[PDB]
Order: sequence, then C-alpha cells, then structure tokens
Amino acid sequence: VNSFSGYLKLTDNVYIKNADIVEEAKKVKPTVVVNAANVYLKHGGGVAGALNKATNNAMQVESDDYIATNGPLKVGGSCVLSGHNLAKHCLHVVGPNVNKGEDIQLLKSAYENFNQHEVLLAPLLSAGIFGADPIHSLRVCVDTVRTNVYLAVFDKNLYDKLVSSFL
Ligand SMILES: O=C(NC[C@@]1(O)CCN(C(=O)c2cnc3[nH]ccc3c2)C1)c1cccc(C2CC2)n1
Repeated sequence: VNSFSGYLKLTDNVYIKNADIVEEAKKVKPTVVVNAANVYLKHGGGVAGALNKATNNAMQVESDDYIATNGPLKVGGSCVLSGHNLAKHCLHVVGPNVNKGEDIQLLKSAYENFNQHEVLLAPLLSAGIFGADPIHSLRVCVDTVRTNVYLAVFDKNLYDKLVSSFL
C-alpha cells in the first residue's frame, strides 16, 4: 500500500492521473519523482522548468555541479539527484526530443531507467515540448516499465484521450 490517490489502473504496474506533477510531488513526497530532462540538465521549460521552479532553482544549481563534474547525459540515459522539497530523489531521464531529430527508438531505453526503482511518480517521457506522440509514449511505458509507475498527465484533454484510446 502506498499514498498515491485517485489514479486509474491501466495494468498490473502502471497507473495514470490527470494531475500537475509538481503538486502531486508536493503532496505525496514520493521516494522518486522523474524529471523530463535534457542531456545538459538545463531545466528551462516543460516538466523540468516546472519542477525546478518549485525547488526555487536548487535543482538547477545541483544539476550544474553534476554536469561540471560528469559531463552531459546520454539520450536515453539518466542520473539520480536530490528530490529537494518534492521527493527523496529525482531521477532525471532523457527521452529523445523529436524537435531535435533524435531517434524515437531511444524512448524504450529511456523508460528502462525506471526499472531501477520500485515505485516512481513520472510524466510521459518525450511528450509535451519533446514532440513525441503521448499515446506512443504511454504504450512504450506499459511495455517497458515493470516497476510501479504513477503517471501524471497535466492536460485534462490529453488524459481523457490517453485513457479512452488505451489498449
Ligand atoms: O506536457 C506535454 N508533453 C511533455 C511530457 O512528455 C513531459 C511532461 N509531460 C506532462 O504531461 C506534464 C506533467 N506535469 C507537469 N507539471 C508541469 C508541467 C507538466 C507536464 C508529458 C503535453 C501537454 C499538452 C499536450 C501535449 C501533446 C502535444 C503532445 N503534450
């Protein structure tokens, strides 16, 4: 039993809710919140910009030190950093950005990072400003993640479409 509330159950291990991931994280304080990161950990907009803003830019400060030490992530890769005031940990995961020409096949590799964590609060990878089809992202999620994932979808219209079209 966990503290996530109001989710629709899609499969044995995948759950979905129309919610602002920032507000959901502040309420649940999950062990792991997933950020829709880029390889530079520049949290400018989308989910990343919102999460970072909620940390009063502490996420960005920590991220800049991480990059200075380690260099950029790989597309499809991830790193674990602090969750600040939102979660114990933040798993920064880089899905391919279609608006940069990146291989959508890397979306499965990106979701594989979730399997290293027993329970996660997450957005749909590569959705939103990353330019991929969110219906496809949900499909890859369900077919790749085996751990317990609670998906927050900000847009109510998109949420209803994801549920109604789910196979
Ligand atoms: O946001 C979208 N896409 C990006 C993602 O892939 C990564 C973050 N995603 C979220 O839904 C999300 C969740 N909580 C959040 N709190 C603050 C921000 C924020 C975002 C999915 C999105 C929104 C509306 C329509 C479309 C359609 C055209 C493709 N996309």
